[PDB]
Amino acid sequence: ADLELERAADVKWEDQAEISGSSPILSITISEDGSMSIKNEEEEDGAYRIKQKGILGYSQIGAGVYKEGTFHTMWHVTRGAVLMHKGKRIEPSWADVKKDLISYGGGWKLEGEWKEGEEVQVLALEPGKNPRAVQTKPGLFQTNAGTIGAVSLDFSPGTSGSPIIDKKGKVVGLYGNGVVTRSGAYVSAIAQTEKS
Repeated sequence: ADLELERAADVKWEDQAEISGSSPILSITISEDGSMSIKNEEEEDGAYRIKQKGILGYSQIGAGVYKEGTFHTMWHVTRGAVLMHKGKRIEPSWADVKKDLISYGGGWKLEGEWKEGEEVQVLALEPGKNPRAVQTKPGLFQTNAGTIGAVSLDFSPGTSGSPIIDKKGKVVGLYGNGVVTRSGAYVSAIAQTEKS
């Protein structure tokens, strides 16, 4: 399929979300003169949206993180497809379908490791919404897969792959799929594997 990357935000902790719970991530484009704010309301390191080309235009299907020569996203988002940035092809290099992970241009570079009790920020890239840092306390949960980290934030469908950041600005994982845990909690998994 026709899959495009659109850079949305820096991978950094947002102080305002600590104070407030939430904070928009506003980026300024310098233009050929005027400053303006990026407004996704309207339709290389960083967070990106993954858009499919429709007849009606581009629709966001997920999100991911560029770091250390490598794009990182969810298997179920791209399902192994080649991605496009500005006419360049980026081809998948590594996947773990059971972890729901896929990297492009290299092996897994993400190195954050969430510690139980500590707060994190989801740098959420909801379709048609500006980025928002959302500060949250994830939990340890039990699943038929085993033990997962997970957060009790339910974003809109195509936010999956948004990075989850500790206070050092490390990516502790990606905003994964909805699961009902042992216990009956409906939660989103922190999708992560080890740096290779």
